[PDB]
Parts: sequence; structure tokens; C-alpha cells
Amino acid sequence: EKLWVTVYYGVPVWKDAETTLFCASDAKEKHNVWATHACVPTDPNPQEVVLENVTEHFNMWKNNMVEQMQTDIISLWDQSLKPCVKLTPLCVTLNCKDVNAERGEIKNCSFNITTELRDKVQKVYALFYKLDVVPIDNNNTSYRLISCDTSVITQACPKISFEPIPIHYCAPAGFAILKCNDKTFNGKGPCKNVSTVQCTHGIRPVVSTQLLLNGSLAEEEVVIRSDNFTNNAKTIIVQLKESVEINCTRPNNYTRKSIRIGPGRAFYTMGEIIGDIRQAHCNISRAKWNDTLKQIVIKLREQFENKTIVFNHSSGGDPEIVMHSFNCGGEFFYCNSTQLFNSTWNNTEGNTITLPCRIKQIINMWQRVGQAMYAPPIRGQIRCSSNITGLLLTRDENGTEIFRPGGGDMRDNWRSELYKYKVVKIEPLGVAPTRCKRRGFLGAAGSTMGAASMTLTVQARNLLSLGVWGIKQLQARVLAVERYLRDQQLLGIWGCSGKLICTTAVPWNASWSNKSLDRIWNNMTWMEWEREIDNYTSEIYTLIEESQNQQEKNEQELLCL
Amino acid sequence: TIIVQLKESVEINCTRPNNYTRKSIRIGPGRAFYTMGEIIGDIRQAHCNI
Amino acid sequence: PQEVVLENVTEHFNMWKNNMVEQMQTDIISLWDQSLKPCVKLTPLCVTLNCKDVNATMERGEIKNCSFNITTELRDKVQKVYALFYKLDVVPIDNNNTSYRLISCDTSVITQACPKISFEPIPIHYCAPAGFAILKCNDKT
Amino acid sequence: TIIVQLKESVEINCTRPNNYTRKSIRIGPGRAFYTMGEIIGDIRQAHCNI
Amino acid sequence: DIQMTQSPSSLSASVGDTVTITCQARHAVGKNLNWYQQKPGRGPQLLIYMASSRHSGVPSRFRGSGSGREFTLTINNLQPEDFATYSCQQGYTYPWTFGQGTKVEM
Amino acid sequence: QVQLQESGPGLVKPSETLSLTCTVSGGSIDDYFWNWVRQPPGKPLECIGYIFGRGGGTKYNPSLDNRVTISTDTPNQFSLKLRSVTVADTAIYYCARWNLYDDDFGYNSFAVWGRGVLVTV
Ligand SMILES: *[C@@H]1O[C@H](CO)[C@@H](O[C@@H]2O[C@H](CO)[C@@H](O)[C@H](O)[C@H]2NC(C)=O)[C@H](O)[C@H]1NC(C)=O
Ligand SMILES: *[C@@H]1O[C@H](CO)[C@@H](O[C@@H]2O[C@H](CO)[C@@H](O)[C@H](O)[C@H]2NC(C)=O)[C@H](O)[C@H]1NC(C)=O
Ligand SMILES: *[C@@H]1O[C@H](CO)[C@@H](O[C@@H]2O[C@H](CO)[C@@H](O)[C@H](O)[C@H]2NC(C)=O)[C@H](O)[C@H]1NC(C)=O
Ligand SMILES: *[C@@H]1O[C@H](CO)[C@@H](O)[C@H](O)[C@H]1NC(C)=O
Ligand SMILES: *[C@@H]1O[C@H](CO)[C@@H](O)[C@H](O)[C@H]1NC(C)=O
Ligand SMILES: *[C@@H]1O[C@H](CO)[C@@H](O)[C@H](O)[C@H]1NC(C)=O
Ligand SMILES: *[C@@H]1O[C@H](CO)[C@@H](O)[C@H](O)[C@H]1NC(C)=O
Ligand SMILES: *[C@@H]1O[C@H](CO)[C@@H](O)[C@H](O)[C@H]1NC(C)=O
Ligand SMILES: *[C@@H]1O[C@H](CO)[C@@H](O)[C@H](O)[C@H]1NC(C)=O
Ligand SMILES: *[C@@H]1O[C@H](CO)[C@@H](O)[C@H](O)[C@H]1NC(C)=O
Ligand SMILES: *[C@@H]1O[C@H](CO)[C@@H](O)[C@H](O)[C@H]1NC(C)=O
Ligand SMILES: *[C@@H]1O[C@H](CO)[C@@H](O)[C@H](O)[C@H]1NC(C)=O
Ligand SMILES: *[C@@H]1O[C@H](CO)[C@@H](O)[C@H](O)[C@H]1NC(C)=O
Ligand SMILES: *[C@@H]1O[C@H](CO)[C@@H](O)[C@H](O)[C@H]1NC(C)=O
Ligand SMILES: *[C@@H]1O[C@H](CO)[C@@H](O)[C@H](O)[C@H]1NC(C)=O
Ligand SMILES: *[C@@H]1O[C@H](CO)[C@@H](O)[C@H](O)[C@H]1NC(C)=O
Ligand SMILES: *[C@@H]1O[C@H](CO)[C@@H](O)[C@H](O)[C@H]1NC(C)=O
Ligand SMILES: *[C@@H]1O[C@H](CO)[C@@H](O)[C@H](O)[C@H]1NC(C)=O
Ligand SMILES: *[C@@H]1O[C@H](CO)[C@@H](O)[C@H](O)[C@H]1NC(C)=O
Ligand SMILES: *[C@@H]1O[C@H](CO)[C@@H](O)[C@H](O)[C@H]1NC(C)=O
Repeated sequence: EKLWVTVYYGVPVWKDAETTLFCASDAKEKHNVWATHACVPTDPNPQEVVLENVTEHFNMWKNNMVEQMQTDIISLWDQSLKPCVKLTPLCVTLNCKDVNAERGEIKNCSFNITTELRDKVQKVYALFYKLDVVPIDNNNTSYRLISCDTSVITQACPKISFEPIPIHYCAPAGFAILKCNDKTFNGKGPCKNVSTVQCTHGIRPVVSTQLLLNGSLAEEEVVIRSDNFTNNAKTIIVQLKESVEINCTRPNNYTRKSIRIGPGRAFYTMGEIIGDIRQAHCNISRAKWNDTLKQIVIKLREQFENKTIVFNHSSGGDPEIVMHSFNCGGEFFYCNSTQLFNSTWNNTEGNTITLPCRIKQIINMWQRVGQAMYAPPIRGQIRCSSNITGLLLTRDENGTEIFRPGGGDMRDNWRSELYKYKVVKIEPLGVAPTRCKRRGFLGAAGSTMGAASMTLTVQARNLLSLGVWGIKQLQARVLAVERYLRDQQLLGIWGCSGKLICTTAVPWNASWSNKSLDRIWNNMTWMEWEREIDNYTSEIYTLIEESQNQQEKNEQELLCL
Repeated sequence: TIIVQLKESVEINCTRPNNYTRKSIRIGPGRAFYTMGEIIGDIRQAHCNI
Repeated sequence: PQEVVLENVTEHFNMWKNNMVEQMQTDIISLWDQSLKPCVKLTPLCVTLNCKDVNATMERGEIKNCSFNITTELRDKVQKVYALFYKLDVVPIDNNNTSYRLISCDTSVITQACPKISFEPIPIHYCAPAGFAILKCNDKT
Repeated sequence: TIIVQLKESVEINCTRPNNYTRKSIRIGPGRAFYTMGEIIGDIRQAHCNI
Repeated sequence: DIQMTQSPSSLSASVGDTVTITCQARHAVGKNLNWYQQKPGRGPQLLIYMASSRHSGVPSRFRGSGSGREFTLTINNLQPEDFATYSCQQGYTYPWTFGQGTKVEM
Repeated sequence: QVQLQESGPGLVKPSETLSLTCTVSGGSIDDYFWNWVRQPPGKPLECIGYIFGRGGGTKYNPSLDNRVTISTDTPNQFSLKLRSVTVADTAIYYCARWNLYDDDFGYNSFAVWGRGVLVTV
């Protein structure tokens, strides 16, 4: 009957929020493009409290972590190429002839380099791939670099490695990462088995298109994830149970000559052909791909009803868009992934699929324009050993569904992995009625009001407290300190100098909640209660501040006389 | 320095009469020098009337 | 806005020791440099400028038909281009011949203002951090 | 290294007895390149007296 | 080439309502999208460039945003002068394909 | 205030050469791609080709089997030549200005369009 407001600090409550997370690298230097120095060392053992009774709603397609990863990887890519040589004096008209052998793919190009010595003009010979070389005239021998006229071409430093390294994202103080531990999760929906993690699992930022290379696999069955499943033109991420294997080789052996540009800067180019001119023939085991296509078309028939499903190749066009593109060995491959999607299923030649591939050195990454990167050639054969881990399918009318290898920007290459994780902002302050007057972190979040009110200590303890990454981290830490001082000042103005639980003695009106203490301190989670009194939060807070502290302060001011 | 603040403002109208066209000359890969083109009309002078 | 007339207080103001003026100077310089930083540098343009005059309150001698040799997108090839410049932006060289240069490019990295950046003044309010305050003098004279 | 710190300060006074002229040069497209000009006086050695 | 589609093919609206037009790319184009306005008897006018920047002199009411293959143009406070055929164009690969076009009716 | 005006015949029979001329008023030709585009009835706008500056590099829509040639005739006029014109080529042809520079409005967009000329077959 005689109920009073009591303020509880450290409540296991949260709401959806978007922030910047700290990148952490495995403890395990190589100057790898995604800099190790930027990212903190990983904790030796992660903690994964298995939140019980918590059924949170996840949605891969509205997830700020994916966009944050896109921005972070773009920033790290640009910063890694910042101090490397810029190929400004190489737009010169190139006299090119076909290499005497593929046919016409490699061009023997002569050009006059005018070095910074400025008393010589050196005629030099170099080999360029056909994809990077475009005509400039009706003369069949005069060409230029493909994108050097509308962009500044940055040469990648040969000392930068492109080998994938697992990168974790760890929550800052004041936020939490909730992981969905289900096995057949469909990306968008409620999750029945939720845990809280400080950092995510190892994520290899593999860059590829039409197909996801390396990474985690499904545990129960092949999982097909799409936001709507009927609008079309929405990537149908496919995660597999068993991994096919993309063995890929570039047979040709090449020698890398260097040409001075300025004092301490060099353009690394292709010297001459050693051995015969072969082609890059990626080998995929046909039987295994058969099985994978079966285990995918079954699920697609389940989702799209028993229609005939046809896997077609992508629509024709320029090689960069249409063809699959590895990041293996430091050489950018573009493979004609047509034999893999050439089947009608409804309801015999060879045993290995050989995909031809073309190597390209001048590239435009992240779908940007006006910027371009030159990858210097690698001496010797390149022998990949990748693992088929996922597919990206897109849809296009006689009762047949046409699926094609499609995809999108690199965000869709990480929705396939960060589909079991969500970032949540925690608001530790809450209020509840009591009779008085003046496990791990969120482990009791799904528990009732009673017996969750005994664990605020851990949540209160663990909730709070150079360069571009530096400034972002400084802004994040300052914001966290701000939040913490917001909470502490709210507690101070409420007369709770240092009391996780502080009784107010403000009367508990019956227009907020009419439920009795038994039905308020049991039968409900802190989430349902915080939602319930959401509208009255401002009013209640006002009453805790105005009605008491002021009056209590005046009273104590009047007690010493 | 002596700073004088007035009770009421004095309107000043300035005109650049000469009619101009902008020509862009490429400096480099995506860099433009935006500069003078042809002059249309007669060549008068820019004047301020107080 | 939150303005509170302080009664019974008389405060000594001195604008010539007002640190806000220097702070605004730093602010304006930094804004100018920030706005001009992602724009075109005209260093490749500073060349021997062989410039004639333009024949037309008429002007006389102010606008000059000024030509120079620039590199095209192929680097090796050169192209002859022309533009009109005012007398003030050009400096004579080699005594009394027609060769000119651009003023101050002998010692400064001439930056071009991006045309999409507007120089229109917009009112700026200065606000102090919490724990500080700004006292306004309301005496008419 | 055997670092030595002194109780008293020894005095070193050094001058270059030459008069020069800063001859700005303009070799390429860009900011001008400064360098030495002509010796107005004679050619004498710069010395450090102890 | 990269096929572009948009939705709806046509819609009706009155003065003062908000209109949303979705442009979908068959392949990712980054932020390199432009929005054009076409009226009879007049050439196309540029409304938005680089998918979120309004062109000079375009009314503030026109708002456009998106990334990857997905973009949306939102016209708030529809004016009688804004009834026109709106189209989206890419900018990444040449030829820069346009789109079917949505006609805004009274 | 740059304006573009197309001119040429409004009727060309099949298989001869279609010739159009775009004249630039207001300003002289400058270092922006000058592009020919068309809109057939009931179809989206299709890029035909472009030329850079006053004589220079060109590029043409690959899916035309090299039937198109573009060149500059006068410092304020450029022209489109389209060979082997067929009945499918009936369209409203526009000439447009495509910007290369990110320091001005309309980066990578047809900032300036002409009125457009209807050519049938
Ligand atoms: C819910 O998810 C948790 C966390 O992933 C699962 O607990 C793991 O269970 C496996 C079973 O082999 C153990 O090896 C791990 O050590 C457990 N992890 C932790 C952090 O305790 C749990 O099994 C899942 N429960 C379900 C699906 O009912
Ligand atoms: C690229 O072209 C250059 C010149 O066209 C070739 O260089 C010549 O190679 C032959 C090989 O027998 C030598 O005898 C000549 O002395 C070379 N000439 C010069 C000027 O260096 C080069 O071999 C060509 N590379 C390829 C792979 O065909
Ligand atoms: C500035 O000088 C240039 C030459 O350097 C002039 O360009 C000529 O202009 C006339 C105008 O009738 C054209 O017929 C010529 O073909 C142009 N010649 C060139 C570019 O070599 C230009 O007219 C002059 N401008 C002014 C305002 O006097
Ligand atoms: C410059 O290249 C041209 C290409 O035709 C060639 O004729 C000429 O010899 C080269 N000049 C020098 C100095 O190497
Ligand atoms: C899926 O897209 C269709 C397109 O007509 C739309 O009607 C439907 O509401 C969408 N469904 C969801 C769940 O977004
Ligand atoms: C490259 O050299 C290795 C050396 O073992 C050889 O096996 C290989 O065949 C060479 N490549 C070609 C294309 O001949
Ligand atoms: C790929 O298959 C071809 C089939 O002829 C074979 O010659 C080649 O060695 C294979 N490559 C690898 C890396 O297994
Ligand atoms: C791929 O390479 C591995 C290397 O161990 C080899 O075992 C495997 O047979 C190769 N796969 C194919 C399909 O040739
Ligand atoms: C789709 O596949 C069918 C055969 O299943 C083929 O006839 C058709 O041309 C393909 N369409 C494309 C590549 O657009
Ligand atoms: C892939 O190879 C097939 C073989 O028929 C060919 O038709 C197709 O054009 C190739 N794709 C590309 C993008 O070059
Ligand atoms: C697709 O399959 C058909 C039927 O087996 C075959 O004729 C065709 O060549 C295949 N496509 C490719 C690109 O090999
Ligand atoms: C499986 O691959 C074989 C050749 O190894 C081929 O004949 C067969 O058609 C494939 N399976 C299906 C279901 O298409
Ligand atoms: C690739 O698959 C093989 C299958 O045996 C597995 O041993 C290997 O660890 C996988 N590699 C990666 C990087 O996951
Ligand atoms: C406990 O909460 C549930 C969920 O709203 C409700 O149906 C039930 O009646 C509540 N218990 C009491 C005693 O009100
Ligand atoms: C609280 O505000 C929300 C806002 O959506 C409203 O739906 C709800 O009815 C309000 N509840 C109250 C006043 O109890
Ligand atoms: C400015 O004054 C001059 C004086 O000759 C006059 O001709 C001109 O019209 C005036 N301009 C304006 C804009 O009032
Ligand atoms: C430089 O321009 C002048 C203009 O008088 C011309 O005589 C000369 O040939 C040009 N030089 C070059 C290298 O183009
Ligand atoms: C050095 O030369 C300059 C030349 O202007 C002259 O003014 C100056 O007096 C000279 N100084 C000495 C110390 O001789
Ligand atoms: C250094 O000593 C020499 C000894 O001949 C003398 O001529 C000269 O003036 C001295 N220099 C200074 C700077 O005292
Ligand atoms: C300036 O030139 C333009 C060219 O179209 C013209 O419209 C305008 O009227 C001219 N200015 C004056 C004052 O006539």
C-alpha cells in the first residue's frame, strides 16, 4: 500500500543504438594493408555469458556494424596506400605491340620516361595487361593506361601484404554486443538463444564478388538469407555446410623490373616472359559443386515453392562487374564464373570445372571513381588454396525462377558473417516501487525483477570506464565519460551520492502503474517494466529531483540554527 | 585604430557590368583550372554608387 | 535564447584585451585553410606567360589576353592555351617584353577556391562551455 | 660515451666573414628556388675562436 | 552493361504530399548515382548528383540518398511545378545507363 | 548560363548517315566530356557517345557495332555521325555536358542538357 519510488543504478536494460566499435587484432609485423597497429591486442580469453530467458530481435539488413566496417576498411585501405609512390609521370603515350605467344592479353609497350634528372629522356619497355591499356587513336599501336586520365594512380607498396587476418570488433564502455547462438537463424527475426560477448569471432575481411571466400560455415543446413525474399534485387546470401575448394594457379613466371621515378621512388613493372604463355585455370571439383547446388536448390524450392530453378551466368558487360574477383597472393584475378551457373534443375563430360581468369593490375576498388590502385606484379607462380564458403545470388517468366551470381558492395560480404551479432546501448538507471523510505554482465537480464536487483554491481562496474583512428577513439572515450557523468550527476541531484540502490520516499502515484509490489517485483523483466513506465520517466525523474532534494536541502540548511 | 559605429547605415550598390564566360582548362587527372573565357558585350568598368 | 539581466552588477569591459577577437581570428584562418585544402593547386600553371592586351567608363590596359604552354593528359604532349587576366594578378618579367608571370607564385603555393564553395557570410554565434558565461554590455553609448 | 659536464663555461665565438646575395632561381613550373648569388666582399674563411 | 530499374513505374499525388521513388541497380555503383527531371518541351534537368548532393539552384525540398545498388529520392511538400518524369542514372561504368522513368501525376 | 542547341534533319531514311550538330551558346567548348544521348519512344535514355574537349579522346557505347562517329567541327559546335541508321534508331537526340571535376556542382552527371531534336526514320 505505502509504496515509494526507489532508484536502481546498474539495471540490465538496453536499447538499439549505433556507435563506433574498437578493432582488435589477434595477438599471434607485416605492414598488412589493414594496419595491425591501429587495432588493440585481443583479450586472451573472451567471455560469453549465455543470457537465458532473453529473446531479442535481430536484423542483419539494418545493422550499423556492417556500414562501420565498410567505412573502417575503406579508411585503412586509403591510409595504407597514403605513403606509397603515386604514378603521376606514367600517363605517357605508349607504343604497344602484341606479345608473340592467351593471345593479345599482354602487350609489349614502349614509352619515354622523363625522370627528375631532367637531362635525359629514357625509352623503356614494359609489359602491360590488355585490361589496363586503352587506345587513344586510330593508330593500332598507340595506347594509354586505362584510368590514368581521370584519376591519380597510387602504386601499392610491394611490402604491403594482402593476406586476410581475423579482425575482431569489441564494444566500447557503455555498450554491449549481443550474439545470437541459434543454428538455423534466418538473419531477420527473434533469436531464442542469446549471449553477450565483449568481442566478435575472428572475421577475415576477404574482398571478393559473386562469391564469399573463407569464413564460417552453417552448422545444421545450408542457410538462405534475404530481407524480403520477393521484391527481387535483394542479395540472397547463401551460407553452406560443406566447403568446396578453389585451387587457382597462374602458370606464367614473370620478372619484375624497376624504373626510377624520383629520388627513392620506383615504378615496378613487368620485365619479360619466362616460359610459355599459359592461362590462369581455376579448378573446382565438379562433383562437390553438384552437391552444393543440390543443397541450395532444395532450400530455394522450399522458400520459393516448387518452381523450376535455373542458375544462369551474370548479364554480359565489362569484366570487372560480371566476373568473380579474388584477392589472392597480391595479384587481382578476374575469373569467368560461367560454368558454375549453367544448370536447370526442375524436378556428361569431365569431372573438374576449369574457369579461365585474367589478371588486372589497375583497379578501382570500393566502387569509387576518380581513384585507382596499381598492384605491382609478383615474381614466380601464384598458387591459391581457397575455400568456397558462401554465395551471393540475385533474381531476375513461365513459372521458372532465374537466379544469377550477383552481389553488391562489400557490405554484403560481411552480412554473411555478422548476422549473429547486434550492438545495444545500456541505460543503467531505473525506478521501481518499494516499501522503504529515506552471474555475469546482463546474466540476469532475462530474470525477473526480483533476483536481478541483486546483481547490479557487476553491470555497474563493467558498463562504464593518434591519427584518424585516434581522433575517433578520443571522441568515443569523451562521449563515454560524458554519459558516465550524466548518470552520476542524475544520481547526485537525486541525493544518491554513492548508492546503487537509493530510496527516494517520493509517493508512488497510481496513475503510473496500478500493479501491486508482488506483480511488479515478479512476473516481469526489467525490459517490460522500463517499457511500461517509459512515458512517465520524465515526470517521475522530475518528482525525484524537484520535490525532495530542494526541500531536503532547505531543511538541512535550517537545522544548524 | 579608431572604430566608428554609425546610427544609420549607408546603402552602397556595386555593379560589375562586364559580361563573362567561364572556361575550364584541365591541369591534371580530374583537376580543373576555372578561368576567364570570352567576354560578351562591351568592356565597361565595375563601379560602386553611394 | 536564454538571457538574464544581472541586476546591481557593474562590470569593466575592455575590447582591446578581448581574447574572443583573437579566437575568432584563429577560427576564420582555420576555416579558410580547411575550405581551400581539398581544392586544385595551380602550381602546374605558373609558367612564362606571353600575354598581349585586349582591345575594347571604359577600361584601358586592365584585361590581358594571356597565353601559355600546358601539359595535356598524356604528359609528353603540350598544348597552347589562353585565358584573360586582370593587370593586378600578373607581374612583368624580363624588363619590358611581353613575358609575364602570376603575382606571388614565386613564393606561394597558389590554391584555387573550389567553385562549389560559397563565400556568402552566414551569422555565427559564439557559445561558451558549461561553467563559463558571456557578459553582454547593454549601455547604449 | 663518457659525458662530461663543466663547472665553468668556456666561450666559443664564431663568425663567417663573407657578404653574399640571395639569388632566387626559377628552374621549373612551381615555387621559386633560392640560392646564393655573388660575393660582394673578398673570400675569407669562417672561424671559431676559443 | 549494368541494368537499372526503378519503382513505381508511375504514381499519382496531390500538392503537399511526400513522394518516394526507389532506384535499384543490378550491380553495385557506390554512391555514383544522379537523379534527373524531364518535362515535355524541355530538356532533362539535373536534380541530384553523386546520389546525395543537390545541384545548384535545386529547391531544398528534393531529398535523395542511398548507397550500393539501392537509392531513394524523396520529394517532400509536392509543388505544382514538380510534376515531371523522374529518372535515375548510374556513373560508375560507361555507358551510364538511365532508367525507365516514373511519371508523377496530379 | 551554358546552353546547347541541336540541329539537323528531322527525317532520315534507312541505311544512310545520320548527321546532327550541337552548338554551344553562352560559352566556348571547354574540357568537359560532350556527349550524345538518345531517348527512343517507350525506352530509357541510352548513351550514344562522347568526345573530350576541342578534338581529343573519344568513347562510344560498345553496343552499337561501331556505327557512330563523333567529332568537333567549330570551337562552339560539335557533331554526331551515325551510320547505317535503321527504323529502331528513331528517338529524341540530346547533346549534353558531362563534368569530370568534383570541385563543381554536378560531378559525374549531365549538368547541362540541350532541348533535343526528334529524328524519325
Ligand atoms: C546457446 O548458446 C550457448 C553459447 O553459444 C551454447 O553454450 C555452448 O554450448 C557448447 C556445446 O558444445 C559448449 O561447447 C560451449 O562451451 C557453450 N558455451 C558457453 C559460453 O557456455 C548453448 O549450448 C546454446 N544452447 C542452446 C542452443 O540451447
Ligand atoms: C618487349 O619488346 C622489346 C623491344 O621491342 C624486347 O627487347 C628486345 O628483346 C630482344 C630479345 O631477343 C633482344 O635481342 C633485344 O636487344 C631487346 N631490345 C631492346 C631495345 O632492349 C623485349 O624482349 C620484348 N619482350 C617480350 C616479352 O616480348
Ligand atoms: C585571346 O587570344 C586568343 C589567341 O591566343 C584568341 O583566340 C582566337 O579567337 C578568334 C575569335 O574570332 C578565333 O577566330 C581564333 O580561332 C582564336 N584563335 C586561337 C584560339 O588560337 C581570342 O579571341 C582572344 N580573346 C580576346 C577576348 O581577345
Ligand atoms: C620518344 O618516343 C617516341 C615514340 O615515337 C620515339 O620516336 C622517340 O625516339 C622517343 N624519344 C626519346 C628521346 O627516347
Ligand atoms: C516485399 O516487397 C513487396 C513488393 O511488392 C512488398 O509489397 C512487400 O510489402 C515487401 N515485404 C516486406 C516484408 O518488406
Ligand atoms: C616456373 O618455374 C617453375 C620452376 O620450378 C616451373 O615448374 C614452372 O613450369 C615455370 N612456369 C612455366 C609457365 O613454365
Ligand atoms: C587444373 O586442371 C588442369 C586440367 O588439365 C590441369 O592441367 C592443372 O594442373 C590443374 N591445376 C591444379 C592447380 O590442380
Ligand atoms: C587442391 O589442392 C589440394 C592441396 O592439398 C589438393 O589436395 C586437392 O586435391 C586439390 N583439389 C583439386 C580439385 O584438384
Ligand atoms: C538463361 O538461361 C537460359 C537457359 O536456361 C538461356 O537460354 C538464356 O539465354 C539465359 N539468359 C541470359 C544469359 O540472360
Ligand atoms: C565466359 O566464357 C563463355 C564461354 O562460352 C563466354 O561466352 C563468355 O563471354 C565469357 N564471359 C566473359 C565475361 O568474358
Ligand atoms: C551450358 O550447358 C549446355 C548444355 O550442356 C552446354 O551446351 C553449354 O556449352 C554450357 N555452357 C558453357 C558456357 O559451357
Ligand atoms: C553432376 O555432375 C555430372 C558430371 O560429373 C553431370 O553429368 C550431372 O548432370 C551433374 N548432376 C546434376 C544433378 O545435374
Ligand atoms: C579449407 O577446407 C579444408 C577442408 O579440409 C580445411 O581443412 C581448412 O582448414 C579450410 N581452410 C580454412 C581457411 O578455413
Ligand atoms: C504476468 O504477466 C503476463 C504477461 O503480461 C500476464 O498475462 C499475467 O497476467 C501477469 N500476471 C499477473 C498476476 O497479473
Ligand atoms: C507512450 O507513448 C507511446 C508513443 O508511441 C504511445 O504509443 C503510448 O500509448 C504511450 N503510453 C502511455 C501514455 O501510457
Ligand atoms: C551608378 O552611377 C552611375 C553614374 O554614371 C550610373 O550611370 C549608373 O546607372 C549607376 N548604377 C546603379 C546600379 O545605380
Ligand atoms: C610555347 O608557346 C609559344 C607561344 O608563343 C610557342 O612559340 C612555342 O612553340 C610553345 N612551345 C612548345 C614546346 O609547345
Ligand atoms: C653587404 O652587401 C650589401 C649589399 O646591399 C651592403 O648593403 C652591405 O653594407 C654589405 N655589408 C657589409 C658588412 O659589408
Ligand atoms: C679570431 O681570432 C683572429 C686571430 O687572428 C682575429 O683576427 C679575429 O678577429 C677573431 N674573431 C673574432 C670573432 O673575435
Ligand atoms: C550576358 O550574356 C548572356 C548570354 O546569354 C545574356 O543572356 C545576357 O543578357 C547578357 N547580359 C546583358 C546585360 O545583356
